[PDB]
Amino acid sequence: TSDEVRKNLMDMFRDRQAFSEHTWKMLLSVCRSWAAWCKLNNRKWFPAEPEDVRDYLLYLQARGLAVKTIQQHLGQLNMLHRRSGLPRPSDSNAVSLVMRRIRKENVDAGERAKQALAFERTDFDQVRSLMENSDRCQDIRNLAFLGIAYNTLLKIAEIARIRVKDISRTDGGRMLIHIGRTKTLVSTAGVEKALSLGVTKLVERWISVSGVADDPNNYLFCRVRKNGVAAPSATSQLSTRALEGIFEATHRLIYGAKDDSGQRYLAWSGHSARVGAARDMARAGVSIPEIMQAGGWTNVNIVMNYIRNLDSETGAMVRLLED
Amino acid sequence: TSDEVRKNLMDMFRDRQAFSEHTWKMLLSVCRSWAAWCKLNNRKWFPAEPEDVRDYLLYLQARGLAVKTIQQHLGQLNMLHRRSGLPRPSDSNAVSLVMRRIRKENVDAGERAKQALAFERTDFDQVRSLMENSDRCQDIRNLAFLGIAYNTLLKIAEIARIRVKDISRTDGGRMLIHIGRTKTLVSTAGVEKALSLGVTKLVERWISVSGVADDPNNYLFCRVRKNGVAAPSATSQLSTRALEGIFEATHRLIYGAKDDSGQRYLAWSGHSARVGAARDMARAGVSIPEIMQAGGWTNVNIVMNYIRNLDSETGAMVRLLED
Amino acid sequence: TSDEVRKNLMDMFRDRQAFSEHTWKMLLSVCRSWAAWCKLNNRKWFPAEPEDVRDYLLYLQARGLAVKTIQQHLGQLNMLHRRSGLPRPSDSNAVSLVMRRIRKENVDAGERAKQALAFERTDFDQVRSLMENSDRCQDIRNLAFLGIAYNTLLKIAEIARIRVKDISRTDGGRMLIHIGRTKTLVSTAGVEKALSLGVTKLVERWISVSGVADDPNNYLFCRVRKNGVAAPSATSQLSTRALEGIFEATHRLIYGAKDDSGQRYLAWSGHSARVGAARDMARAGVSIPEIMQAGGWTNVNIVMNYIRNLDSETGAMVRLLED
Amino acid sequence: TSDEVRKNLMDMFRDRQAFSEHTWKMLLSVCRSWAAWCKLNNRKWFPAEPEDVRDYLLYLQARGLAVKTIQQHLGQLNMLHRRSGLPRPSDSNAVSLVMRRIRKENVDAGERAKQALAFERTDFDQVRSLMENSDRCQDIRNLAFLGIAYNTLLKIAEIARIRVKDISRTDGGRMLIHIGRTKTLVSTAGVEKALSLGVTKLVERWISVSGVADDPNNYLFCRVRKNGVAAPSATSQLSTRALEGIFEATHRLIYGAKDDSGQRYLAWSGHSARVGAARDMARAGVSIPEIMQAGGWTNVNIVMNYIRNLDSETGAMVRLLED
DNA sequence: TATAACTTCGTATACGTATGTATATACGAAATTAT
DNA sequence: ATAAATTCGTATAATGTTACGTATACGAAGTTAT
DNA sequence: TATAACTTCGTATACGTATGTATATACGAAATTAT
DNA sequence: ATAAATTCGTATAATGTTACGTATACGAAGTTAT
Repeated sequence: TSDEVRKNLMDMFRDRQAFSEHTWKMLLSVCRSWAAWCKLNNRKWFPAEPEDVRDYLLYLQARGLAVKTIQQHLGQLNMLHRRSGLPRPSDSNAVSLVMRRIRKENVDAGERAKQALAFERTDFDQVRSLMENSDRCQDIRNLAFLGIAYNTLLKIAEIARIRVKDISRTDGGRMLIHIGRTKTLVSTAGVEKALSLGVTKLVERWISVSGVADDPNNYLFCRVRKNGVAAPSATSQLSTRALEGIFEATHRLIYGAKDDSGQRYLAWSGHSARVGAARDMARAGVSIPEIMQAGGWTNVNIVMNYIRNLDSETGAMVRLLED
Repeated sequence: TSDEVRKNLMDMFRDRQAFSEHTWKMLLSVCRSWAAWCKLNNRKWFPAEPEDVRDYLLYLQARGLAVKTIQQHLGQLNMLHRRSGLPRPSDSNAVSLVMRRIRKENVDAGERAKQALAFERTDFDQVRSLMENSDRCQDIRNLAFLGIAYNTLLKIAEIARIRVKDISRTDGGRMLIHIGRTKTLVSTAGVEKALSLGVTKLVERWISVSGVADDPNNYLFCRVRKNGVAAPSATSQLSTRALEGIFEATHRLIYGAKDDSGQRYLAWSGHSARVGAARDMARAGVSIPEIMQAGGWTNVNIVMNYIRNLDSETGAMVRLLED
Repeated sequence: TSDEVRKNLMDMFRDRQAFSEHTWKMLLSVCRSWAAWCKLNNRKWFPAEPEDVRDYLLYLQARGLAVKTIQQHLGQLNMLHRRSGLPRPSDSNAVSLVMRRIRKENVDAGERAKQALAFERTDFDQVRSLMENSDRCQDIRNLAFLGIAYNTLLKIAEIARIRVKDISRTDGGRMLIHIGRTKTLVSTAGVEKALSLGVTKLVERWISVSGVADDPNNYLFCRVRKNGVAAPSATSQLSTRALEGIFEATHRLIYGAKDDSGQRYLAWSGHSARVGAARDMARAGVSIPEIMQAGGWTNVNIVMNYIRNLDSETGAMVRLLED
Repeated sequence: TSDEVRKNLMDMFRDRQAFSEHTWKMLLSVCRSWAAWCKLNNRKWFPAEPEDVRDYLLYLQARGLAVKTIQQHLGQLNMLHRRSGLPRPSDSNAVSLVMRRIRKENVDAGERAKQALAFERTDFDQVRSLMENSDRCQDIRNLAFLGIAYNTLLKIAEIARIRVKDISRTDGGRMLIHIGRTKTLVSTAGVEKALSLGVTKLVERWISVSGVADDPNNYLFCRVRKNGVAAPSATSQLSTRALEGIFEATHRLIYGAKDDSGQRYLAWSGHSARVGAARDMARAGVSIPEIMQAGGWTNVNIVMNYIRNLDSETGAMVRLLED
């Protein structure tokens, strides 16, 4: 089958476009860490031996990696073999048993997921006070971005692809914006998040000083060098990383600067506006389903993960007990 | 396996009544196109070669075929091979991966599934207000049909199968159409579709002027020739092509001829009342479960898909941000 | 494996108590009809050949047997072989294809399930007028039975096992009765259907004239010969058939006597009081779940099969259309 | 397969952390009883013989063991053989049929599963009204525990795992216990159990007098010696046997010693608050979905089972029959 | 000083879930380009 | 002979669950800071 | 008498379900027992 | 040199679907009682 595996790998690469470029990066990252460990421990890297993958998994656990990550590592290895025509490591009792041991142990050892910091109206209003009067182009853009986000529950990559033309005007002195949001045959070509009155005036103060209006193709948000001059572009969009940074920086301008321990989730992030908006919607009392829509959600659970600790979403028992 | 395949193909044909006429229609159709491509490239048409099927699916993609239809061509190919004892083409990395790729590329290219132009309440009320005055048998039938289609959400093939004996009455006086043919197979007696008093009146008027009640085995709907003379029958039933034609004509009767764009769903089709009734219920509250019941749905995707466009925006976060 | 099948059959008979006696009767009935057909057509009866079972199935269809029955026949045959260590007929493509053909055909040929006649308050009140003054012991018992049934949605076999002691008195001048209803670890030891004021007086007029009170063990309902003398017994209960007959007879005393065509479901039956009571509950507007309980129901569907044509359970579309 | 089994058994023991301590506890327990019976009858204990296992299960039945426990003995036997590569006893008609039989015979004999004596609101309010006045640390802990048990419906093992760091507050001031260990495995962060203001006050008072907050890694609940001195710890946690003891003592403190009937659930056990809270919600409306959420249920059987006894009768058909 | 309050234990029995992968966000960090 | 059922055969409607663990129930013996 | 109103057809594409068995009721009919 | 990003690697949270049919969409040719 040495020729069959050869063909299979030729098949995978031939139709690599069958998977996202980022998806491949993930697989490459695993194969990199796995192969390396093998070289350091003297173990055939491909195909992988059950006992080998068992030792490797037990290794990742020590590295302190969460279960979700260890599973992903195994997963990539599994598919790599399945699509290679070879036996998958997860098909061996050794690996199956070790994965169960790790998941159980780690869970009992107190393994908490990763919560995200919330960016609510109280934070958006405090900021809306600090960087609302600044004449700095950077500040004018950051606020606009912080507006669209919170007000549209939009994802980062989504706000990054937004173009000037993608934004229309209607329903009064307010604004309109329609993006993609979804994509696999079944989806909603597009929706139409509409900025409020007190957000459109922030997005206009940005387009006027940025000049993104000099070409409907130009993305709404662009670059802004140290000189304070924007760089409107209809060919390149702001990296999601950059947008994420706008969150961390804003949070820095207010609550100091992160913390020593790399404990992971100290400042605001790409979805700090989504979690926040949802909670704010739940606070004012809004049907969960209604909150589902606002943020293109379809997994009540996830939405219930941001507003659970929300003191209204307390539960029946509490209402029963409290008369 | 070389003659066992012949027998398998023979057993499938013997009990061919096990599959719908449409399945066979598509089967032989796909085989025609696939065999045609094979001929133009001097290749074996059966059994198919995974590499060859890959070239074929990519050929369909090139022809501009939709993703859902490319999958159909693959689906029939898989069936003919599975129901024949041979390995399915999809059992190959080449085919399996190229199908995922084509799906991506196309989707990312903007492609998306289409749905029948909606036929909501306003439409029904408008068409009714225009044809309820006609005494023509054709007009009396088309109006009762559309009323049944909207009210019952039934598909055109089910509506065309309704026999006089199936119709019944209630304690309130409203008709009750019994649908004898459910696809969630077991023994669900069938749904007893109830009509509104106003809609029952429409059907009642048609039955009269049509005299289909001459035989309780007659099909509720029949053809009406030029001289406005009904042609009831208990054997043959109005072709679904005729029912789709009513939807198309009732649309042209109000909006005129459709552009020569060639596009699909430029007018009402056999599913218009379905997608239209679902939205009307959703937009007017109506719990999702009841909606499922109404349209006879056992899932959730489709019902949602037909809506997602109405009460998207308006108020929500905006109203919250303002005051 | 001739010895393995021998052992297996010895296993099945050894632990025959693993199945209900009636369940076995069913299996015997199938094996009887199957073997007979084989003898008449010259075909090995056990083990069964795919083509053989195919011909047999195709035969039952001609006999005019519904799909549910034909499936049962196959089912018994399947298990017989599975538990015999032999291959099941349903495991062959021939039989699998034929079953699909039959189910599809019959369904398209207009195969309606079997509906039961309803015994509602209007029927119970009309009867309560006819046989309420009669001094005949038979009449006094029949009415009492017709009372418990309608008022308790109880099953027949359940009303048959009822004993005098199983009936207590409380909640005023009313009566109380607790039976089994369920039984497989998870269940409700028992419930407690309570007769109304205008039903308890009917059950007492029976116990006083029957004398079932001369032993708490004695079943509530007993025999009543032509002489008009009851036969209280704590060892033997009234056959379900007898109770069913009380339904048919009552229906006879009023709407003539059945009909020529053995069309199956002309008079009332063992559950004519359940279907009726439910509908009556739905009429007065009662939460489906509430109706579920009353009749130990847990399958909303079934309950929705009795009250569907109930003109209140019309649907959303109707409410929408009717303003 | 003769040494492969040894390795399999070796791999299971190596990664024994893959299974719960209770699974292993039951495993070795069942093996003790099974091996004991084998010894008394001069038979091989492993691998087990289907005929021998049959004699064993029937032996348990004879001993009067419950159906659920007989199934446990079969369950462990099956695991030890499957996880060892050998065929499971249940893969035999003898065992499979005898288990169905025993289930029937026992059930039909009247046997039924039992459930913990309920601990509803009235009970909690009563116990509270009696211990809320005590200053003893033991009394202050037991009252906070019962309050947490009722309010949160949490099991005793989860309640015993709660660490101080897990407790948090809300916008209203009510505590929020984070449960870090869910069995519907993926990454459900966990449930954030919210307490009522009144119940939070109870916990707050205990934390104080216990000084467990001395270490946020300390277990919310610890032991309290004779001198009323708390003994916090971040390593060892209050034994579940101790928590069950609180339920038993709080019951004896109100109803005195339980009869020497030997029966189970003669007093409140670790599941009392669970079954008790479920009914309290059901009896007070509360949609089933919310109930599931409260008790952390993902199904429907158990929740229902805990109720079915309340609003059974009363009114319903009776009220309808009367007037 | 015997003792309250558990902890550990073993057999009996009730309670419960049932997916793995492709894709996007996190985010500290190295690379890049224009002030 | 026949009312009133009971027992039978079998079509057909309504009900109900398997597999593999994991956690609680509880009397009894062993532990420990008082 | 050409023609409204379909029917039949074939390729293109959207819509949809996913269980089988053990047990109880049906019910016409033969068997049974006491008036 | 450095603000402002972009590109990279990879831990980790959130999203989403396969298999096998079955039915509709619609322009075009053939059918038939007027």
